[PDB]
Amino acid sequence: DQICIGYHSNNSTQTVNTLLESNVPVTSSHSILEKEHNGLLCKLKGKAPLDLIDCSLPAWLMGNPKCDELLTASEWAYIKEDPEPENGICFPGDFDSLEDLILLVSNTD
Amino acid sequence: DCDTICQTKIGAINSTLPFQNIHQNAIGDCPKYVKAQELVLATGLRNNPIK
Amino acid sequence: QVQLVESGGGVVQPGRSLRLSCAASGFPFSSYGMHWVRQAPGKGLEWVAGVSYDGSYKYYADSVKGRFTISRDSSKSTLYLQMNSLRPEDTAVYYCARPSAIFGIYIILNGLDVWGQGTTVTVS
Amino acid sequence: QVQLVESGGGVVQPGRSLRLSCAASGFPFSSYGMHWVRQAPGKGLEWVAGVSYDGSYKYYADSVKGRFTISRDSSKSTLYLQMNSLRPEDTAVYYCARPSAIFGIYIILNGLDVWGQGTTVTVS
Amino acid sequence: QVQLVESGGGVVQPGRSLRLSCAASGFPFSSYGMHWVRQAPGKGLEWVAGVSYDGSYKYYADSVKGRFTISRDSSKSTLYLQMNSLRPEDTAVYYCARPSAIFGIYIILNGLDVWGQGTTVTVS
Amino acid sequence: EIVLTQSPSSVSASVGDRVTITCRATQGISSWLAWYQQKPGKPPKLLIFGASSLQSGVPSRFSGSGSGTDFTLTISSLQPEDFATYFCQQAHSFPLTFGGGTKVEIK
Amino acid sequence: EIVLTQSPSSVSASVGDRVTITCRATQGISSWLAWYQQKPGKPPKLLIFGASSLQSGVPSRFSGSGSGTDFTLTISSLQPEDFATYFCQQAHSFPLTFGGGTKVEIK
Amino acid sequence: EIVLTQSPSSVSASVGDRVTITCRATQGISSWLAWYQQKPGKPPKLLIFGASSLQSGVPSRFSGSGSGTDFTLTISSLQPEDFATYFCQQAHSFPLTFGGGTKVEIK
Amino acid sequence: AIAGFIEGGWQGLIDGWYGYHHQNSEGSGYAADKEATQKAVDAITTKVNNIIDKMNTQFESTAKEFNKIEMRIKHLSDRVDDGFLDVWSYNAELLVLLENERTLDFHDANVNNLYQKVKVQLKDNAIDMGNGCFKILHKCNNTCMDDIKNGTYNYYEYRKESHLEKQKID
Amino acid sequence: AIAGFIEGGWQGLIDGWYGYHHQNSEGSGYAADKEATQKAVDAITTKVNNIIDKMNTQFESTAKEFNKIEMRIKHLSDRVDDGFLDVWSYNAELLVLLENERTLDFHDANVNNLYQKVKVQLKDNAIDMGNGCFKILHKCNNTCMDDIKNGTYNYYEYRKESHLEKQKID
Amino acid sequence: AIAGFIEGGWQGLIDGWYGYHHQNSEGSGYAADKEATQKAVDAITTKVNNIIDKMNTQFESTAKEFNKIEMRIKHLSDRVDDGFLDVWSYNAELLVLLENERTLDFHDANVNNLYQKVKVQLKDNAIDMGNGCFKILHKCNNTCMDDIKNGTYNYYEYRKESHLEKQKID
Ligand SMILES: *[C@@H]1O[C@H](CO)[C@@H](O[C@@H]2O[C@H](CO)[C@@H](O[C@@H]3O[C@H](CO[C@H]4O[C@H](CO)[C@@H](O)[C@H](O)[C@@H]4O)[C@@H](O)[C@H](O[C@H]4O[C@H](CO)[C@@H](O)[C@H](O)[C@@H]4O)[C@@H]3O)[C@H](O)[C@H]2NC(C)=O)[C@H](O)[C@H]1NC(C)=O
Ligand SMILES: *[C@@H]1O[C@H](CO)[C@@H](O[C@@H]2O[C@H](CO)[C@@H](O[C@@H]3O[C@H](CO[C@H]4O[C@H](CO)[C@@H](O)[C@H](O)[C@@H]4O)[C@@H](O)[C@H](O[C@H]4O[C@H](CO)[C@@H](O)[C@H](O)[C@@H]4O)[C@@H]3O)[C@H](O)[C@H]2NC(C)=O)[C@H](O)[C@H]1NC(C)=O
Ligand SMILES: *[C@@H]1O[C@H](CO)[C@@H](O[C@@H]2O[C@H](CO)[C@@H](O[C@@H]3O[C@H](CO[C@H]4O[C@H](CO)[C@@H](O)[C@H](O)[C@@H]4O)[C@@H](O)[C@H](O[C@H]4O[C@H](CO)[C@@H](O)[C@H](O)[C@@H]4O)[C@@H]3O)[C@H](O)[C@H]2NC(C)=O)[C@H](O)[C@H]1NC(C)=O
Ligand SMILES: *[C@@H]1O[C@H](CO[C@@H]2O[C@@H](C)[C@@H](O)[C@@H](O)[C@@H]2O)[C@@H](O)[C@H](O)[C@H]1NC(C)=O
Ligand SMILES: *[C@@H]1O[C@H](CO[C@@H]2O[C@@H](C)[C@@H](O)[C@@H](O)[C@@H]2O)[C@@H](O)[C@H](O)[C@H]1NC(C)=O
Ligand SMILES: *[C@@H]1O[C@H](CO[C@@H]2O[C@@H](C)[C@@H](O)[C@@H](O)[C@@H]2O)[C@@H](O)[C@H](O)[C@H]1NC(C)=O
Ligand SMILES: *[C@@H]1O[C@H](CO)[C@@H](O)[C@H](O)[C@H]1NC(C)=O
Ligand SMILES: *[C@@H]1O[C@H](CO)[C@@H](O)[C@H](O)[C@H]1NC(C)=O
Ligand SMILES: *[C@@H]1O[C@H](CO)[C@@H](O)[C@H](O)[C@H]1NC(C)=O
Ligand SMILES: *[C@@H]1O[C@H](CO)[C@@H](O)[C@H](O)[C@H]1NC(C)=O
Ligand SMILES: *[C@@H]1O[C@H](CO)[C@@H](O)[C@H](O)[C@H]1NC(C)=O
Ligand SMILES: *[C@@H]1O[C@H](CO)[C@@H](O)[C@H](O)[C@H]1NC(C)=O
Repeated sequence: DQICIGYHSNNSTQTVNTLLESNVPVTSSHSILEKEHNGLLCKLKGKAPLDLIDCSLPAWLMGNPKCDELLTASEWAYIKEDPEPENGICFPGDFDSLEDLILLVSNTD
Repeated sequence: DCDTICQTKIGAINSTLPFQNIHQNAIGDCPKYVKAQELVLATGLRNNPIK
Repeated sequence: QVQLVESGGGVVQPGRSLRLSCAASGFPFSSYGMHWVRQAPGKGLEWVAGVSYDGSYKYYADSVKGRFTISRDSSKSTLYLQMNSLRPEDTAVYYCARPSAIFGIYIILNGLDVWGQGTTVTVS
Repeated sequence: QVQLVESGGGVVQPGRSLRLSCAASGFPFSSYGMHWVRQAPGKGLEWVAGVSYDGSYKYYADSVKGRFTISRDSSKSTLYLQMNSLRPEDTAVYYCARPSAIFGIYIILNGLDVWGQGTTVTVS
Repeated sequence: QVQLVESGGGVVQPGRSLRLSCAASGFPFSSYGMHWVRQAPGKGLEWVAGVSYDGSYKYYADSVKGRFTISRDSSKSTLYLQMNSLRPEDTAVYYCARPSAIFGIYIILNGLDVWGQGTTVTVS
Repeated sequence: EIVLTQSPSSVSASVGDRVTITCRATQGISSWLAWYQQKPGKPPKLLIFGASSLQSGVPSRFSGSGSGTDFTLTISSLQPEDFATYFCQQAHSFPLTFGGGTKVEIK
Repeated sequence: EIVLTQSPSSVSASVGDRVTITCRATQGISSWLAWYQQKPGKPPKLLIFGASSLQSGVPSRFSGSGSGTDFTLTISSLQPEDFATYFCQQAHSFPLTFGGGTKVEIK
Repeated sequence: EIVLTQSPSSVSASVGDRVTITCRATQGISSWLAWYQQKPGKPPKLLIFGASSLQSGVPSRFSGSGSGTDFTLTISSLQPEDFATYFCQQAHSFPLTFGGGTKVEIK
Repeated sequence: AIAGFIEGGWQGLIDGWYGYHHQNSEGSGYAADKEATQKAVDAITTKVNNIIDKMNTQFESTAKEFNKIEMRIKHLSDRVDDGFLDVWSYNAELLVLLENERTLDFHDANVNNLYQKVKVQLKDNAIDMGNGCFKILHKCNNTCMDDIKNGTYNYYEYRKESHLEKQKID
Repeated sequence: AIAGFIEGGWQGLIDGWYGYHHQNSEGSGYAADKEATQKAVDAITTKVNNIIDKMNTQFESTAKEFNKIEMRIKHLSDRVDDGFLDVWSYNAELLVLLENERTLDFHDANVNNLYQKVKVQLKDNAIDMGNGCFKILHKCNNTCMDDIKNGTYNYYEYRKESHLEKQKID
Repeated sequence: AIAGFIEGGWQGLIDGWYGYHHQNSEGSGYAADKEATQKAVDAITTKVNNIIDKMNTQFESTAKEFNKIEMRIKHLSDRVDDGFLDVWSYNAELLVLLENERTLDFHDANVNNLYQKVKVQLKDNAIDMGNGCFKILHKCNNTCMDDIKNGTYNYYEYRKESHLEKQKID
């Protein structure tokens, strides 16, 4: 007559690294590192962003004629801008303190 | 037409895992950026079955 | 694809016997423990019996002890509840419920993730 | 509010006996161990005896072993030192000292946070 | 300063006996285990025998079991390999090798950090 | 036997309301609590296990909290399809026991 | 018996001086050392316990350091009321033993 | 007996090449692998111990890697004095065993 | 046949993390220590959640642009993010390495703790085989096996029967 | 009546962290293992002091103001402090969580270590009841109890008396 | 003469971290548990390498200069490096303190694990002296000692001889 004390095993091929050993097979594990993105531009906490279509931020703010006019009161969680916008500062000249202005208008209620 | 708590310029990170290796710059409620390839916590036992 | 199917319920006189059947499919039925949960009309849920995956261990509520016998058939993937000495207070809709697994181990004490439509047993 | 009071000291001939009393107040006297520490005129401090909180365990310096007996009264919150076969080298000012508690446990081996004014025993 | 010196090899007829010597200097010879490793002409390295630091434990390859005996002399700092019933397949260059220590402990199972020039044993 | 006391026995609310249902246990059941949603004529559906973990395929407006003795099921913003009866179930030890039940109904 | 050797037997200093008194033990007493201040005719007062911990109601100019065998009591800036005799006491094991004592006196 | 299979049996390369030699074990030997360099007529020289640790006085162009069953010795940039035969040796358990050997030769 | 935890785990233990295997006249089988599995599942779930939920972070921003004649300020911003990248990466790596070693030790302690509870119940009514199994020196029917697993085995009940079986071995 | 550490702690143990309870002809009472309490008190005090004293920090400054046309530099300063706030908060939370679990394990090991020392002294002159108590198979007077607590109990002194009491149980 | 791990370490154990000492008719000597030493050496080497190799850092730069009228930006750079100095210093101190305590516990567990393996082999053919040594109740020749150290000692082989020696002690 026998009684034994044992523990659980399965066919899991997962391995984890400990501070003393490497590639230790384990019955189950849990990753805490996010490695995947959905590849989409989304709302941020249910707040839509501002899409600049093909206009730079100075062009949209100043009202470049080729840019969509802000017809109604709006809000956005962030501003999305094209890497090389088609419509920018159409009349040559420097736009002063653009970086500081971005801090003011990127997220608005 | 999607909603996320963390957004990057190459894609959204809709994750509550504490770490991410996707992109250095992000906006919102985001995991901390790391250069680790894998961060896997053991939850089960040592899988060394008897022959 | 994963769902249970109860059967065998019906109108029965007091003191008679019935055997319920719970046909399982879509999942490894022989790895899970199983439970029977009944609900009287207009009342709450009452757990009555449970059996381990291999059928070696069986648990019963006090209200059906000595009269109900749970059992299972591995080859048929079917769970049974033999009900003896039926009483009017046994009248209920009888469900077979699968306890949830966690961390890859089929623990019998957990929440119930799968239920069937249920079968009705009326004792009068 | 928390202080001890020694008494019972006086002039005594060699070989006679005295009993000292240490009246405690302001603190749970029955939770602490207690110690007696004596100081000869012009000399340093010498520990002579100690007793646990419940009186079950007693510790004595070699210089007073077999002649001194420590004891305590829970209901009177009083500590006693019975001194027998007194010798001229027993002449000292006798203090009763409370060991300090730490982490909420009344350890008998610690520093002594409370002392009385002391009582003088002169053997000659 | 730290190096071994093998000796005792030579031409020998089949079935005869030889004793090899490995003179050690420059290091605490009595703290290390020692090994003999032989190499047949044109072939690879083969471990034949090993002995603990105090000589209490001895390990032999199957190919020389019952015919070879390892041993050491603490006072002479010398390691020996007694070779009996010599066969043509025993022909090789014989090295004495010191296992490497690690973390300050002289483990006998490790890499071999010190070798001698070797001595040649030809059986024919 | 561990007895689960569910409060309230019933509550009336409109769509978009925040609904709180509590489940009280006679003894420590750690995290082994479950929440079920049951429409009339249908079997119960598993919503929460582990007293906080969301079951796969269940909207994120259902949340659970608690440990040991007191547990809470919260519906942040009610929907038309959320009007049903809700049960708390313990999984600490046999016999498995359920709460008295909570019907969420329109006002 | 653990014997505590106190140095110096005495020292003279003025107000505002830095005073160092050492206590040496025959064996490891870890941290169970105490320092006492005693004015003539008065019982000793507990200054330091644990060989470094300041007793409640004692100025921060008194500090103690050490572990195992060698211990030091330091008075950073002397005051008029600090002229007294100082004792080190071990609490490692019975019998409790004290140092020979150190009188701090005016020059 | 643990058997070590060395690949390739030989290889030809020029100075400045990158040379890879592998050693395969029948069972887990953890980290107890050694690499040796042997010129004709001379005893073997210890290059790598612990399957990766560089032996004192050995150039940093020699590196080793591996654990358990598969091990690799890499010479990043060959030199004239590196043309020899190389052996892998296990130190997991008795009997000590060596690989078949690898001769690095000029083309 | 059938050995214990000293020689490894059981593929047959599927209803729990820790359990027992028995053999007597009435049969054999595996059975999980449900309560010990319960207590460990809570501990592991709490540890993972604590490592995850404690990451309460400030709002992350991507505004890191400076004008054309402020490249030094841009470099300062670049190396600030490099510093935090090194801090979080190193701490995250060693956190996982340390916790994984402790988690495996946690399972070992739980298994050993079941082994000690059975050992102190059987006392000398059984012989410790050294492989995680016990050689019961008496007949142990299915009720007896359940009593051992429930912690209600009686030493003095089978004491006389075990003593006679022991002196035969001597 | 009166059980040991398996079933919980003692409200009656007031003069130490770890101790013993005895019962014989002459009476009963609690008694703390003073030395084991000493060694653990030093360890806990050192751990708290190390966590506190190792925080050796540079001089903290509040000069974080930039001019009106340098809001981007102010934002960089704002997010630099946000980064350190996240780093210190996360590390502080898990430091306390990890150390608290280890501190409780530290007390468990100390209690178990007293239990093993008594177990190896009594050997089979006593029966392990499985609740942290031992059933002495002989009369153990107050001197005998003190010898057990001091580690000077003699196995061979009470061996014959214990053997006769054991065969009665068999 | 000659005691075990309870009273400290052995200067005579030079060929391993953990080992045994024996005495019988044929002599005495020290002998290291080579395999246990192997397994622990790998663990310690891995731990040190993990603490060292995981420090994978970005390219370090010394470009931290700003113009004469940008002292506030220089101060921001100064306090950024101060923040990382405090973060790395505190984490490095407690890393070493925590790991050192665990490393010593790791050696204690390995030593205790050898002691348990020998204890469960000898069973009651030996008497645990409580100092890390066992009093074999039978003649144990050099083959017998090697079997104990190899885990192949047979309980039932010396069982009758040990039983007669035990009843003499009783
Ligand atoms: C700008 O960016 C910051 C950072 O992202 C945002 O600040 C966060 O805001 C959220 C929500 O306002 C905060 O989360 C809330 O924390 C509350 C306090 O939590 C502590 O105390 C509770 C016990 O009362 C603990 O359980 C908890 O662990 C903490 O110790 C919680 O009470 C809140 O609970 C809410 O959610 C749960 C479900 O998750 C519900 O059940 C509750 O009923 C309740 O609705 C919530 O968790 C968060 O802490 C803030 N972080 C920081 C760093 O500020 C700003 O909101 C954001 N600004 C804008 C406009 O978006
Ligand atoms: C600008 O801001 C910085 C940061 O706050 C200040 O620098 C600190 O200055 C203090 C005091 O000058 C430093 O503290 C001292 O550290 C010395 C070295 O400590 C190490 O070595 C000893 C062993 O010798 C260890 O015990 C210790 O743990 C360290 O490992 C100590 O020797 C000093 O001891 C002094 O205090 C003790 C009581 O605490 C006395 O008993 C001693 O006799 C002695 O008086 C002291 O601890 C601190 O380290 C500095 N930190 C930094 C980051 O620089 C500048 O002082 C400040 N400038 C101005 C003008 O205020
Ligand atoms: C500007 O500054 C940065 C930072 O210093 C430099 O970037 C580093 O570049 C080196 C070399 O290019 C990188 O090191 C390499 O990492 C590779 C990936 O390593 C991971 O994956 C392997 C498994 O494939 C794991 O073993 C490893 O632990 C990591 O998880 C390795 O594959 C490389 O291996 C090389 O070296 C070994 C010996 O060490 C050889 O045996 C291999 O055959 C191979 O030659 C190598 O280790 C490093 O990771 C980079 N770090 C960062 C932060 O970027 C830039 O190179 C530098 N720019 C310039 C121009 O110098
Ligand atoms: C592997 O085993 C599976 C069954 O094991 C179960 O699933 C794993 C993931 C764990 O959760 C374990 O605890 C469970 O018992 C099979 O379904 C599967 O087919 C098997 N795979 C192979 C390739 O054989
Ligand atoms: C609680 O108990 C107190 C006595 O216990 C002592 O104090 C606590 C804080 C710890 O240090 C413990 O180790 C000590 O033994 C009483 O003084 C107090 O009145 C009690 N409180 C109540 C509400 O009963
Ligand atoms: C100290 O001991 C040395 C021998 O011990 C060996 O070296 C130390 C560093 C460790 O690696 C230990 O494990 C080894 O066994 C002697 O060589 C040395 O002379 C001794 N020193 C003194 C001052 O006696
Ligand atoms: C098991 O043993 C007990 C003890 O006498 C007995 O009462 C019981 O009937 C036995 N069960 C079986 C199935 O033999
Ligand atoms: C199992 O143990 C519990 C106590 O935890 C007890 O109440 C119950 O009666 C026991 N049952 C059996 C079958 O041993
Ligand atoms: C306790 O037992 C010892 C052993 O014989 C004896 O010497 C001593 O007198 C006993 N003490 C009492 C109080 O009976
Ligand atoms: C207690 O043990 C110590 C050794 O630590 C010994 O010197 C002393 O004599 C013992 N005393 C008693 C009463 O057992
Ligand atoms: C050791 O004992 C075994 C057991 O009988 C015996 O076979 C062997 O010859 C003995 N060895 C010596 C050296 O006496
Ligand atoms: C030692 O143990 C091994 C198993 O690990 C076994 O194969 C071998 O025969 C044993 N040898 C001796 C001498 O006990």
